[PDB]
Amino acid sequence: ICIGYHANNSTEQVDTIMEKNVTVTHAQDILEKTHNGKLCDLNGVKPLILKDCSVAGWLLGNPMCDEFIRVPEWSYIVERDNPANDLCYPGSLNDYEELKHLLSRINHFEKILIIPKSSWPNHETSLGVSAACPYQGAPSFFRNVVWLIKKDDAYPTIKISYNNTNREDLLILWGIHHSNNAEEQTNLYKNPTTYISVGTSTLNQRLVPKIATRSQVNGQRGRMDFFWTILKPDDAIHFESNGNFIAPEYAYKIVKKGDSTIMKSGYGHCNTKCQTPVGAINSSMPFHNIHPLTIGECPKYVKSNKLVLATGLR
Amino acid sequence: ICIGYHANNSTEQVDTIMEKNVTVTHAQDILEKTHNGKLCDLNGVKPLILKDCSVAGWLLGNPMCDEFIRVPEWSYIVERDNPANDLCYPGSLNDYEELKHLLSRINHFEKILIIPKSSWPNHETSLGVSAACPYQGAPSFFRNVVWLIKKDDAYPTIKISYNNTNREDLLILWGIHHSNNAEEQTNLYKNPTTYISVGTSTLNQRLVPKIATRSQVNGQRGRMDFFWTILKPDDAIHFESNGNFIAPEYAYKIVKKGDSTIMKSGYGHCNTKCQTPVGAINSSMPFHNIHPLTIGECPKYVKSNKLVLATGLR
Amino acid sequence: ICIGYHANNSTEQVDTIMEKNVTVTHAQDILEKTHNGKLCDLNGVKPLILKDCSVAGWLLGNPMCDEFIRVPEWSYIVERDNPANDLCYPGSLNDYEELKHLLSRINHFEKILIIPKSSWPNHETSLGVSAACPYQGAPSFFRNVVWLIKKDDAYPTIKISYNNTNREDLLILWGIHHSNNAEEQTNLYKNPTTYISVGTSTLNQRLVPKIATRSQVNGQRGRMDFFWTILKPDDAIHFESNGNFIAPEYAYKIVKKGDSTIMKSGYGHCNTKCQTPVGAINSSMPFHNIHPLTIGECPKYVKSNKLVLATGLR
Amino acid sequence: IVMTQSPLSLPVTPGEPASMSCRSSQSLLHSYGSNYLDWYLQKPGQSPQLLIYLGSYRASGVSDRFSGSGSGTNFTLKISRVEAEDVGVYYCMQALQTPFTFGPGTKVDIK
Amino acid sequence: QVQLQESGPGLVKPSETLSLTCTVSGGSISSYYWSWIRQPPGKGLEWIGYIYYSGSTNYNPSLKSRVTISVDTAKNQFSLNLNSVTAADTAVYYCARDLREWSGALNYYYGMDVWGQGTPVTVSS
Amino acid sequence: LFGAIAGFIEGGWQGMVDGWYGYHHSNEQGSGYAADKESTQKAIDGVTNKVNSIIDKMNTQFEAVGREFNNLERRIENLNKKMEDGFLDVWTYNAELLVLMENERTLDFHDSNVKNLYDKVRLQLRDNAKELGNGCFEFYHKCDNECMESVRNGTYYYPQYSEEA
Amino acid sequence: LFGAIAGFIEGGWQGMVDGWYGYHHSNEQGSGYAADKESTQKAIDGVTNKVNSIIDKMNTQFEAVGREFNNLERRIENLNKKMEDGFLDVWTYNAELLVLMENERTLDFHDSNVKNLYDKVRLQLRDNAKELGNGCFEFYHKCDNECMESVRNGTYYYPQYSEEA
Amino acid sequence: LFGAIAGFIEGGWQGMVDGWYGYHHSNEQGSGYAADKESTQKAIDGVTNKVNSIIDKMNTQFEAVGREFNNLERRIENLNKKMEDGFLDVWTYNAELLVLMENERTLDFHDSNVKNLYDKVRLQLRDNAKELGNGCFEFYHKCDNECMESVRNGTYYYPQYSEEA
Ligand SMILES: *[C@@H]1O[C@H](CO)[C@@H](O)[C@H](O)[C@H]1NC(C)=O
Ligand SMILES: *[C@@H]1O[C@H](CO)[C@@H](O)[C@H](O)[C@H]1NC(C)=O
Ligand SMILES: *[C@@H]1O[C@H](CO)[C@@H](O)[C@H](O)[C@H]1NC(C)=O
Ligand SMILES: *[C@@H]1O[C@H](CO)[C@@H](O)[C@H](O)[C@H]1NC(C)=O
Ligand SMILES: *[C@@H]1O[C@H](CO)[C@@H](O)[C@H](O)[C@H]1NC(C)=O
Ligand SMILES: *[C@@H]1O[C@H](CO)[C@@H](O)[C@H](O)[C@H]1NC(C)=O
Ligand SMILES: *[C@@H]1O[C@H](CO)[C@@H](O)[C@H](O)[C@H]1NC(C)=O
Ligand SMILES: *[C@@H]1O[C@H](CO)[C@@H](O)[C@H](O)[C@H]1NC(C)=O
Ligand SMILES: *[C@@H]1O[C@H](CO)[C@@H](O)[C@H](O)[C@H]1NC(C)=O
Ligand SMILES: *[C@@H]1O[C@H](CO)[C@@H](O)[C@H](O)[C@H]1NC(C)=O
Ligand SMILES: *[C@@H]1O[C@H](CO)[C@@H](O)[C@H](O)[C@H]1NC(C)=O
Ligand SMILES: *[C@@H]1O[C@H](CO)[C@@H](O)[C@H](O)[C@H]1NC(C)=O
Ligand SMILES: *[C@@H]1O[C@H](CO)[C@@H](O)[C@H](O)[C@H]1NC(C)=O
Ligand SMILES: *[C@@H]1O[C@H](CO)[C@@H](O)[C@H](O)[C@H]1NC(C)=O
Ligand SMILES: *[C@@H]1O[C@H](CO)[C@@H](O)[C@H](O)[C@H]1NC(C)=O
Repeated sequence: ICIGYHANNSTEQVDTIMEKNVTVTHAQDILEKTHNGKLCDLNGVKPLILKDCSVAGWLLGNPMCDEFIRVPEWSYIVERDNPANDLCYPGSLNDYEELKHLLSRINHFEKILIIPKSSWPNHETSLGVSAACPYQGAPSFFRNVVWLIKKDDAYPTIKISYNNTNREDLLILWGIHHSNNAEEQTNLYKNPTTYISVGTSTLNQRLVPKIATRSQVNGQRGRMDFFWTILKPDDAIHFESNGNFIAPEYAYKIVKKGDSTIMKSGYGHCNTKCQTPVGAINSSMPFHNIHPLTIGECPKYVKSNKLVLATGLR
Repeated sequence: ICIGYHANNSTEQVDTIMEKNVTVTHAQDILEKTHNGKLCDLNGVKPLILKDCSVAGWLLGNPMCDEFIRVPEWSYIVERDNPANDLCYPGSLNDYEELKHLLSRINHFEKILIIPKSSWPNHETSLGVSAACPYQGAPSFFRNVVWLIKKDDAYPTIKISYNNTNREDLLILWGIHHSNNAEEQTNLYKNPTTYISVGTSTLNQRLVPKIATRSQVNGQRGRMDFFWTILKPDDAIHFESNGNFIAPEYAYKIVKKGDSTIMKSGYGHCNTKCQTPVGAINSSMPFHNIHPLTIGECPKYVKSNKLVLATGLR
Repeated sequence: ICIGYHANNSTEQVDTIMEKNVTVTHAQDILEKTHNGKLCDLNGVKPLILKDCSVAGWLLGNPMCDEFIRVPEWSYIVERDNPANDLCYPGSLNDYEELKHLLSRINHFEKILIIPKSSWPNHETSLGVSAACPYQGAPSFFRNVVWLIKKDDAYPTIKISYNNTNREDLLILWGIHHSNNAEEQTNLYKNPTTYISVGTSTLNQRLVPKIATRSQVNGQRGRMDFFWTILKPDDAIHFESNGNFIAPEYAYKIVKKGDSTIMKSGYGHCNTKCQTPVGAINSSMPFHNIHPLTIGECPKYVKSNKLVLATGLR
Repeated sequence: IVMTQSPLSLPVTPGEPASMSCRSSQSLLHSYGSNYLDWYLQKPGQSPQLLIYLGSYRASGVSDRFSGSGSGTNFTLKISRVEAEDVGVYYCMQALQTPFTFGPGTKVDIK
Repeated sequence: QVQLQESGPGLVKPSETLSLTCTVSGGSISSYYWSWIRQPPGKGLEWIGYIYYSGSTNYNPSLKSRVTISVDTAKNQFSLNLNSVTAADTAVYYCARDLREWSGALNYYYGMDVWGQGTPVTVSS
Repeated sequence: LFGAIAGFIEGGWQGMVDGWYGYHHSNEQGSGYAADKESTQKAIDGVTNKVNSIIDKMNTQFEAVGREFNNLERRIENLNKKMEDGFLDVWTYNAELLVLMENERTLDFHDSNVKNLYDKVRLQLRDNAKELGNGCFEFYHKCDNECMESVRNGTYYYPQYSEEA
Repeated sequence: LFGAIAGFIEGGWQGMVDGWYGYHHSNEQGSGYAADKESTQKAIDGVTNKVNSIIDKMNTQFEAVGREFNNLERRIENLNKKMEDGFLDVWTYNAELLVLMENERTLDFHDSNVKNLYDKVRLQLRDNAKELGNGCFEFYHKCDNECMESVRNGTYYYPQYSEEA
Repeated sequence: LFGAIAGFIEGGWQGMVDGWYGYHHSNEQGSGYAADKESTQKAIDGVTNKVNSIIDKMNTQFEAVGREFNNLERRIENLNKKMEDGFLDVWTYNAELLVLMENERTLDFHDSNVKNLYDKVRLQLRDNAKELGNGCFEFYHKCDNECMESVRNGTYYYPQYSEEA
């Protein structure tokens, strides 16, 4: 008789601390080095493929971003690394990073018209100044928030007290428009000393415009710093402002919550149990090395390039 | 002769990488999975057990929390996760989490009368009582601060400076009463436009009342934002204010500055070397599954139900 | 034919988990355990020694120690662990520590005279000094920023705009003088209600002085809150102020970028591939036990004293 | 709610500050903190015009001269500087609950 | 520039229904409350009732039982014809928009921006 | 490490496919190969439990959630970047060391299995079978298929076949 | 790995109480399950030092401090939660894999001690004792209490006891 | 573990200076110290790859970039300090456990090399040698320097020299 062990013509190679490039009979390739190179649906739910559109451009509806006026349920927001149509009017949403962290757990919005445009009696809806946001010509503004201009040369105090009678959280976005100088104020808002006094049960703000000369950005020398809040059930948002108010028109009733993310990467159609911003991955491997960010039940990111468990005899 | 090994009738279970249930001989368990279940004395020192009371409710003396007006040496600050009596009047202690972090290393506060009520000649300190905090059903505001109001149809500008004159780091809490409207101001503080100007060696602050309409919380619509400062030795606090002043009336000398923590689980007459929010681990063993948060000569938390170390055989 | 093993008279000691203090042969030490105790040159480039000065006293040229007319390239900024001659007129550089993080990325500074001292034609530029900042036994203010003051019993509005035409950043600096009281305001600035507006793409500020009584630090009962930004190429800083304007006189353009760290502990005439605060370290050892912060192609900190790996039979 | 204006007729003069008081018989502070009291002006032979709303906030096209204040049962209107156009009946109308009522009306006239 | 124009006769006798309709010329009858307020001679304003643009009705108890309520959004108008008229109901009847949004989730009250010029009704045998 | 593969055994086989381990019998009735199902099944169960333990203990890792921080928060942005990269480097070192150590221990465990199979066959036969260097056992007694099958099974009765020569 | 515990040693003797290992001698003088203090002592010392090493290296681990964060710091709150959970997962994986590898190492280091006792007593008694498969060396030379205690003591002399017979 | 180093090898020689492993050849044609440089070179390559891999995996430590925080960010400075100290302690445990585990495995690997050298000098000779308990083989057949060179060269062939006489 003779004791021994089998062999084969395989060429898969593993590594050890003491030896390297050791040939083995059969070893499991635990590292998923392959990706389909496309973005698809996660568990039968299509993502939100914001094409050349940012979360600022989505939630504050950009006229160039009109494919998302009524969005279905999703599984992970998708955005480009440096989207172009992103706050076409210059400025920056305050706590923007907080909001995009908060949207990493909401799988669905319902756009509900909390505040129709008929609820601005003494204020004008002739707001054709945002030339930085062209869409089919003669652009006016975003659609989800209304930039109120004075009517009959007057700007009465905007005292609204919407109460979230709905039993679900609402995401209300408003803003303040920082003018170039006093000339734009008196040409837009007859009151020079303007303010906003948003008054949720938990929130308390007194904003003022920081009017000052500023540089060209997107062919506009003004700014608009936007703000957001989560109005809870039975709570009541209290807007009070006599100027420089990007009032809200739509809220986003948070009907579903779960696990989502924002991949920040540049759409396929095949089944994908897991996704990566570079491209989707479909395998049961323990590990992967495509990108840090993932979503769903996935393998575990490892920076290494060759993880191969030797399940065979050299 | 005959070589061999020790065999017993034990049923101890240990795990190896290649076989997950090995019947081992008297392997010592190094994970203590059990506890007393109650709050014990850390090194023979009484934990501060804030019963239905908070750090904000404790430091700013809450009428529902009168069992800690004079406090002995402690180790913990045990609090309820959902504290019922916590800032009864609506408000928000600014940098409250920073204050909790500072209190996570202060083992003692000697309450000291830095500012007696006789040092308020032209201002009323008796009628400043809020229905949000009832004392056995009667109105009564916090006692560690005084909610001043106008007296003799006037609110003269407080301008008071307290030199530390101690070898310890006394803590000073004050606040600003963010009122509801101009009428509440004129009823309380005769000056409509008010400012709280605080000054230390390392702290310049100017605060203004955000007189903004807001929701009703705890039966009251106003707000009171509280602010804390630690005053280093030989330093001097300087309070200037013509309104909305929740002036300080007690302070908290740091007699002892050691190691502590704040635990949010809701008293046992016992002794524990190391405590935990749910129970108290007394046995000496490297690991423990009880809770993440511990302080003292404690074991190492591990999120696993089995770490029996196979000191023995089979 | 006897089989045995190599032995010698060695006493090198290694450690093993089952047995400690076991001696072996040719025990390969991988922990340096030593440092020269001196600050050597990194990459053949002289570091910034910065004796007895602060980063806020370096960028804003502190005249008490101002050997910084021309600064060469460095690899790390040696601050003082105990700041001496740190911001002689007291105050607080806003985002002091995030500015330090930026200075942990910039390897060379050039002091471009963006604004000359003839730019300000209606304000006294160099004849307003402070006693807290002594040079030549006389009151000399910082030399990289102008302490403006009323000239000809008036204060014009600054309204100065610069353009970053140098194709590189400029690291602008400025500040606001918090006066002791209103009388200091009137005696220094003709306007009691003062503002400092700053406008750049991606930055708007409207600073108001917190005039208040304050304790005595470094002789003067006032403060100076210093501010800064990074002005991208083709961007334009837009300053404006009718008061309290600590004007810029020197900006710092970034010529080179890379790796740097602001060390804090103490110069040696020598060259080193790696450096730590207490002293220089040059060796092929993978590990080191000196300090966490290391600059250069360094070993890796372990916080231990015996890593001597065993390459010996016994 | 039963309302009353303490000046039934406020004899004013041009170019001088003036004020009037309107008192309710119920806490008019509606939920959401707003008082829900309107001040209307009615010139001789002309329809009502909303001078003020929610106590203090002015209506569109109304000068800075008018301003109101009050939170409880008491309320006050204040004309910083009076003109001939201000002559007319001032109504203080509560809007807390469905049965709306108006005050007796203060006929501001030149003295 | 929204105008509210009163219609219908300015004459009526006792024990019948007086006719009057309010046409919203220059605006619309959408998303707004609409109220009628009377001014008797030598007396303060009295609020009759209002109707929401959907048609939700609320009355004054002083005239709850004998006020017809109606809104006709086809032509952008609303009409409330007082019935069982007595001699004491002689008053100038004014239209008015109402911005109460009193029910529902929203609550904002600017309040009675636009009024009609008024119709001098005269109840007389 | 244990010294069978690339040790006293010259190398692997190309006749056996039924398992990782087994015997080659040069017998008068026939010459062939046959897998040892007992030791092979023990090895397969051990490696399966190894893979299950690897995936289970790696079931929880730092899930790199996307926490983006704006400029002027470079302190906290760098803290997040260095934290994510630090957990990534810790888990990369953990995974690399785990797979490398387990490759060494699995090749050495297969070396142990071959050495223990050699020690089993050697013990069952003791002095009866001349023990050759290259993992071979030349039997002094003439052995048929039944005794070969019992050596594979384990039920070898040494007092039978006890003739010296 | 070495395949003695549960392998050619069928089972641990229940007679022994004075040590993890030992020698059972069937003789006219007495059955006498007697332990070996030297080997067992090194084993117990090894494992004592091992436990000391785990408690020494497991000290100064991540001390989870209960720092909390306000409403508008969801980013830093999740950063703290994920950092605490990341260090918890790293240290849980470290402890789990450490005790797993150590149970393997210790259950095979006891196997090492058994095989060390086996092959030292095999190296002694070079030809005088048969190496039966079960794990018992039946001496060809007649042996009394003193020689049993000597092989326990490691002072056996093959030349004195050389009785091929 | 295998118990050759400080086991059945009583002690290491000081005369030999070349090679970790070697033979103290004692023949009529002179005696001295040699070195089986094939096995020793394999061991040196293994240790070199061990050190190289250890440094290769240990070029990814959590380098502590300098960060500072103001007085009203005590939460964040404790966050950064606990992050840095936790990463430092994780890497300290990793490095200490690596230079404990790999030191144990390197002593065990040199033990393995010594025992495999012993095993090939046991399996090449078989009955032609007399295996002593102090790591030496007293050849029954007289052997020469060329024979003692062949043995360290791995080409020794049992057919010739078979006579045990
Ligand atoms: C390996 O290759 C040889 C030579 O071509 C061939 O005969 C043999 O069948 C192959 N073996 C396997 C297992 O594929
Ligand atoms: C191992 O094989 C890889 C295959 O890509 C090759 O690049 C490398 O040079 C080989 N040697 C080592 C030591 O990795
Ligand atoms: C600054 O300079 C560049 C080149 O002259 C010009 O394009 C730019 O518009 C100028 N001004 C600003 C505010 O960017
Ligand atoms: C919101 O609506 C509910 C239901 O009518 C009411 O009870 C509540 O008081 C309202 N507002 C707030 C701020 O709770
Ligand atoms: C994805 O994986 C599933 C599960 O193994 C498989 O059935 C399916 O075919 C895969 N899809 C693609 C497009 O590869
Ligand atoms: C174990 O159990 C058996 C059966 O009860 C008994 O005979 C034996 O004495 C016990 N031995 C020990 C060591 O517990
Ligand atoms: C091991 O035994 C325990 C009971 O002690 C059981 O709950 C567990 O699932 C078992 N695991 C395996 C892998 O047999
Ligand atoms: C530890 O706590 C438990 C609580 O049930 C108690 O029974 C035990 O006596 C305590 N042990 C020590 C050593 O204090
Ligand atoms: C506080 O008291 C000390 C000691 O008398 C004195 O030097 C210091 O100036 C005082 N500070 C103030 C602000 O009055
Ligand atoms: C190991 O040796 C060092 C250096 O001489 C000594 O300080 C230490 O105490 C020794 N430790 C033990 C456990 O013998
Ligand atoms: C290396 O370090 C030593 C420390 O004394 C120093 O003298 C020397 O200049 C440094 N550089 C070298 C040796 O190139
Ligand atoms: C094979 O081993 C099994 C073990 O249970 C035994 O029952 C059986 O009799 C054996 N068969 C032969 C043919 O030896
Ligand atoms: C045991 O061995 C030791 C080794 O030093 C020896 O001195 C002693 O005489 C032996 N016998 C006894 C009974 O200890
Ligand atoms: C070591 O020390 C001994 C002491 O006797 C000496 O003879 C020998 O030459 C020294 N050197 C070596 C390499 O052993
Ligand atoms: C030594 O081994 C080599 C390699 O097999 C061989 O070529 C050489 O002839 C051998 N020499 C002797 C003397 O056996």
